[PDB]
Amino acid sequence: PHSHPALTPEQKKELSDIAHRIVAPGKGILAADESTGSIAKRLQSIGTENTEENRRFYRQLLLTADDRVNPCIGGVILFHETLYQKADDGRPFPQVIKSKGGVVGIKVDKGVVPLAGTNGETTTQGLDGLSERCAQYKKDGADFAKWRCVLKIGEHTPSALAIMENANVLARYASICQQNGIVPIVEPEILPDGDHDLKRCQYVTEKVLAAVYKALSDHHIYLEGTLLKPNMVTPGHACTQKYSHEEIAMATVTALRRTVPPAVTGVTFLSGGQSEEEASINLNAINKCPLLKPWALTFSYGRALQASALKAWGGKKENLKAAQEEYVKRALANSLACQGKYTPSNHAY
Amino acid sequence: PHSHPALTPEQKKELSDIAHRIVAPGKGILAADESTGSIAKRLQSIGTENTEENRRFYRQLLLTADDRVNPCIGGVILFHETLYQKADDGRPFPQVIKSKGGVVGIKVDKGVVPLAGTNGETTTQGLDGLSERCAQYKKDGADFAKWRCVLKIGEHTPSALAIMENANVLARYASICQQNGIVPIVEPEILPDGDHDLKRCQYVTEKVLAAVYKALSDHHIYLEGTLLKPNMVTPGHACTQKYSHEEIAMATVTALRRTVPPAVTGVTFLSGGQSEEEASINLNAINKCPLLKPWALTFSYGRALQASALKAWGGKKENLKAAQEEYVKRALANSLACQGKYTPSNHAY
Amino acid sequence: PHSHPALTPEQKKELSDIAHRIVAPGKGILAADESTGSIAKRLQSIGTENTEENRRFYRQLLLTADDRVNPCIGGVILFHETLYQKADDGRPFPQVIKSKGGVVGIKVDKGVVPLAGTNGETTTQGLDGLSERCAQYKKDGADFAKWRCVLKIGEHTPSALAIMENANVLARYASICQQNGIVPIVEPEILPDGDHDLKRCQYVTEKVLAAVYKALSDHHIYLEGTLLKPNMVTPGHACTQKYSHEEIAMATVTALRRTVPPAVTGVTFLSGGQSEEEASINLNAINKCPLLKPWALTFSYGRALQASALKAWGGKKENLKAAQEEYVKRALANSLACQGKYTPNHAY
Amino acid sequence: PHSHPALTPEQKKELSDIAHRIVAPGKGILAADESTGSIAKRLQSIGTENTEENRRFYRQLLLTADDRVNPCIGGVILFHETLYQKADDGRPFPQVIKSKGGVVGIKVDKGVVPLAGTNGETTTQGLDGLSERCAQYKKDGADFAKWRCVLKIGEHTPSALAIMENANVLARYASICQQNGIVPIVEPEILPDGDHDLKRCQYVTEKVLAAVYKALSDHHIYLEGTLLKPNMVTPGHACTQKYSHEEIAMATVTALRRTVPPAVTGVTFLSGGQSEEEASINLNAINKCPLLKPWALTFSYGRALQASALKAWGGKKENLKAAQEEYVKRALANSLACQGKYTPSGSNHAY
Ligand SMILES: O=P(O)(O)Oc1ccc2cc(C(P(=O)(O)O)P(=O)(O)O)ccc2c1
Ligand SMILES: O=P(O)(O)Oc1ccc2cc(C(P(=O)(O)O)P(=O)(O)O)ccc2c1
Ligand SMILES: O=P(O)(O)Oc1ccc2cc(C(P(=O)(O)O)P(=O)(O)O)ccc2c1
Ligand SMILES: O=P(O)(O)Oc1ccc2cc(C(P(=O)(O)O)P(=O)(O)O)ccc2c1
Repeated sequence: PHSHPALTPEQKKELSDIAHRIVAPGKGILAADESTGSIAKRLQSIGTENTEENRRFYRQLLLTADDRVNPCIGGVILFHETLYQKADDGRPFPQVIKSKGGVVGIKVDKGVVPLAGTNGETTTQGLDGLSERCAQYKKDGADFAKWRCVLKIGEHTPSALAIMENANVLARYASICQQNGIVPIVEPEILPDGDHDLKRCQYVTEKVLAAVYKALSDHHIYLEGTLLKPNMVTPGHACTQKYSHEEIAMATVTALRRTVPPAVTGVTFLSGGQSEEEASINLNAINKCPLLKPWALTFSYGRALQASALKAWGGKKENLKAAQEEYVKRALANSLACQGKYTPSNHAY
Repeated sequence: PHSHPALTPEQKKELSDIAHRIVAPGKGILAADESTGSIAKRLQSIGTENTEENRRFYRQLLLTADDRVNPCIGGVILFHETLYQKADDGRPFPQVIKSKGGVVGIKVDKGVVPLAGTNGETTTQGLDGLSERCAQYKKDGADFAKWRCVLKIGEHTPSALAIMENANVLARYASICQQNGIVPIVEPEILPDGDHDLKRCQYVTEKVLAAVYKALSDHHIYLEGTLLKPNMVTPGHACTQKYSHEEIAMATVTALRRTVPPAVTGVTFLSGGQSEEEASINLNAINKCPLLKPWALTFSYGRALQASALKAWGGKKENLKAAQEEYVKRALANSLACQGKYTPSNHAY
Repeated sequence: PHSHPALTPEQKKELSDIAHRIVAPGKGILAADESTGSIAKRLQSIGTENTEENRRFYRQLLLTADDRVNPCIGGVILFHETLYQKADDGRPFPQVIKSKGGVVGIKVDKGVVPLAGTNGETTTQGLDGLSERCAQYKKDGADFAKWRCVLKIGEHTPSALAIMENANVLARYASICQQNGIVPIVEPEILPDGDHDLKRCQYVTEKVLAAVYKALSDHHIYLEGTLLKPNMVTPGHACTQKYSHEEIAMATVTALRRTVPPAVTGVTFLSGGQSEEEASINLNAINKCPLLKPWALTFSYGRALQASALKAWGGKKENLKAAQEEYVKRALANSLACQGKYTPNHAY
Repeated sequence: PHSHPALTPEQKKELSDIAHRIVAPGKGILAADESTGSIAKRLQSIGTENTEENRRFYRQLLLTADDRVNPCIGGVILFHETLYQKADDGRPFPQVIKSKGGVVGIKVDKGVVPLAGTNGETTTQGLDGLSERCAQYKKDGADFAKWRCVLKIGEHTPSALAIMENANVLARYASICQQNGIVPIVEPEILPDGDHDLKRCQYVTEKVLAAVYKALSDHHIYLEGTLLKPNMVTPGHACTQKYSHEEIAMATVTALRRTVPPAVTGVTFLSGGQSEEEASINLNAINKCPLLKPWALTFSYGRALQASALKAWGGKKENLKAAQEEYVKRALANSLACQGKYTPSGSNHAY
């Protein structure tokens, strides 16, 4: 094969430097990039009207929490609307984030679409005009991006088509980001839905991540200028067999060691529906796993950072500080967890 | 693998019936889907201002040419703008086309974009929201679509990445079309640029089309409900070796026989920069090639149907009939050519 | 990609000419390449000892049937042992075959082996030293070869690995054959075992054959110098739903039309465990199917040509003529069937 | 996809334990598996007749070198013939190797064959009957195997076909070995021939290794029970641009970090035509490279361990001790090199 380099040394340095800042020791990501339809559910859960101002205020509440979160938060993923909103003091939210030591991220996918001829499987759209969007987002303060693909474990899923196509579109997204100075977070989420056990999740995760990294290679992606946002390896939500956090950690770290090249700068786990505590305990067990882990293992959490804060807020401005305190408590917990410092046989894998 | 049928028998019948109508014996396609920027080059060549009204009048001139074209024209590919324009008598252009026995087609890609890490290679964008666009276009009178991928022959091209990715995006586009009752024309154009010879073009065409049909299989595409729009197999533009039309025909038909399943309903060749006469003579020779050809071999021509008509028009309303006459003459010529009736060893392939 | 031609025009002409001779109109293939272990079961079924001489005599019985078979038999696939055996008159069996207008073929695979990490799936071995073996078989009178891959329909099979790997090894085998003047018959057999229905067999057959032809493209195989030996598309053995021969034919031809490039010179169906009559009726229906079929559709039959002959023989020399007559009858039947002359769609 | 496990936990433990023993800190591999035709060239260069006894004597000279080599040699790759030969005292050579702390390996490929339709590219044969051969070799004392694929950098090579096919056959070989308790060393050698530069070798090495590990995944290979034997990343032999050992090290380690999952137990470099000292200096620089390296980085050397010993021997029995001393000296040097402790005394964004 013949090299026509995708990136200059200067471009590589920029991307690697950004990626490393996001996942520096003790740091993880606040995933605050819920679309309006997704944040509508959460505001509904606290009897709060889904208005642009309430969304602004709620995002403000998280982003302006006090300086205790600064060493915990290496990056914040925003939804488009929020990237262009301002705090009460008039500061653009990206400036707020940066002033606290955080890197600003932007979700750029345009959601899932059905794959015809599959058993309810999807790919993800959003490539059209993405290069121009990335150039604009970079000018407007974002240095990394997020794109979510979704796979499901079932009798006939994930299919060969779903694995190949989601890996391929992730690679296209990553390529476009890197041409524009944006670090792509590659998110091939395997949902926990179903009654499958831990070893089945581990098996599917291994196959998916092998496909992801082959596609990234085929598309000439610079891995040092990327992050990976995978599911932890867990039993299915409905699995009747029970597992310890140490078993979840061993399956997760084993799957990653078998598939993720050491050049990848970091792994920022999604927590899906895990409780706030569950997500911290699992991340902590992952970091205590006694296998060699050549990448940062940290968090990219939404509900696992926000659930208690949202409830404490309750849509009432006078609950601001109480709500922020709940978020700080989870930021501190997960900052400890991504160092193996949180307290509330590998051949079998 | 497990079947979760992409299409019902009723959906398949609709797509197969449309595809067969377009390429019925003696019929081919007027490719009139030049974007505003693309048609600008045309109108500039005749000192005509690139306004919507001038574009409307020119498209009208072609679409309302007299009834002699009806048995020649099985389909017309339109650009979005034109699908929603009307002739002077108030008739929507899709109604004009249908009243003359033509199927209405719509170009749906959003142009090429660069593949990072390649020697100037591209893929094509346009999948975002494509399902909704197809449903709307179907409602508004279109029954087939076009999507153009572009590959180039050079020292290191087409690369494995470019072949793989362009084949994959063609398959996604085809899948989405078929879910919405739209027959996709799959266009993997290999440009004739360069100094390569006929056998190099044949080799690359064979490899590209094998990749295209494997991707269509992987994505569960119903081939009977598709058409193929390939390059003919020709020497490169800068090649100094001379070849006969019979050699071009043999290389073209051999390449297609080696790659295109008989289930594909028809092949509608692009002619690129070929002269009007060259494109007709080549197509005629292709149809006279003594090898077995289990698909229709016809035309999807732009300049090869329009060049003399555009010149005779000159932007002047009073040249209407003179311009229409030149177009009619080429429609008649190519209708004969796609039957092997136009007049102005295989182991070596 | 860059062309470094696998084959010269002269090499291509040789392979295309051989391939076309084998499947010329009215002609099919006698598949007589059973391993000794497979033919043992057969000789036992007629109380005949599985000796070298009894195998020789049985193969002689088929190969020296009278000249009525000549327009029926375009090729005969032999097992190694038989390629080097002689008829009673001293003629090598390849000379016997050629003297009757047949092309001689040689089975070259060395059987299936298990794919670790699968649910009982296999690939096929036999590439080692294959080039030198082909060169020798060519000198010894063979002009085509056969290699059998085996796939199974089940809840999780055929797996992506099994499809990928069997397609790849077929392509390697085909490539080596073509370098040595041998036409490869590519046999990706999907077993009929199981209770799946006709559309499931059609779906799997379509996916397998697409993978096969992509692998053949990747390995620079000259399709005009090949033949395909697939399963017909049928319900599984244990399927309770019943289908007509016209439905089997439509599914089979549709699957082939969706995957087999017109450049492939011919399709020579295996019949497996189908009765002699069933195999003829199905092949006839395939050829009467009213879709366009740009390749020869004929037979590569073993038991469907041999079953009644084996019975009439019974291991007894005095039944030679009676046994040969049964074989001739099936050769004639299948010669008619591969022309659509034998008498005893959007839903696809 | 559905798991029908290729290996039990016990089988995995056996393979992982073997793999780790071979590449334990300070240890590398003596690659002594030259076929009869290949060793003929070596013996002629010292005017010695290529007889079975001379081959036995030469292999004995290496395998019975004194105990200084024991902490240096974690594994020895043998050719079939040698696996069944005995030392002068009657001990089978596998017992000799084991008694000195080494794991016994067996080369199981049957050589390269040409890929039709390529510019002189090859794949490698040897799968036929390989399972039975592996079971027999395991019984007869071998615990790991070697299989060599060869790729070339040129105008149109390595081609997509060559990359795909060599990766696939390596995966088949690895699968069969692991079913029989044999650790497969996966060797996708990219030859150094040609005038390409360092960044071109790095690029091709990255693409080849990504294909290798995708194939191993597709074939359900247990990476912890494997080793990798790649080329170092170097300029081509005819390249006119000069590079430092630190640049070679950086390019090599970067390429591996970008493709080799951390689960792989170790990387045992081939040295090709590098001189004895060059192969040690480069391996040492690789181990001093200031990037994170989550696998052992050690040697699987033939000529780089044998060249001076072969010369000092000269086919003369009376030169035995002198010849063994030269081998010991290279074993000691490379044991230091694979720890980054070798001395002659005894920007990464640019990649
Ligand atoms: O609304 P969409 O446009 O589809 O975008 C999404 C989709 C899923 C998300 C999940 C999270 C968290 P969760 O709160 O734990 O679910 P996770 O850590 O990434 O899983 C956060 C933000 C998300 C945004
Ligand atoms: O402007 P774009 O949006 O990119 O869309 C295009 C691009 C190329 C085209 C080529 C043709 C003819 P040609 O006039 O002979 O070149 P062909 O037969 O398809 O080659 C016709 C219409 C085209 C429209
Ligand atoms: O013993 P092996 O070495 O594995 O080789 C084989 C395997 C299957 C065979 C099947 C047939 C006939 P069948 O008698 O109808 O089954 P088919 O027409 O090819 O199916 C003929 C010869 C065969 C030889
Ligand atoms: O003769 P074959 O059957 O083909 O088997 C081979 C081929 C190449 C070899 C190279 C080496 C050394 P080298 O002596 O340095 O070349 P490397 O370190 O593995 O390169 C050692 C043993 C070899 C054996």
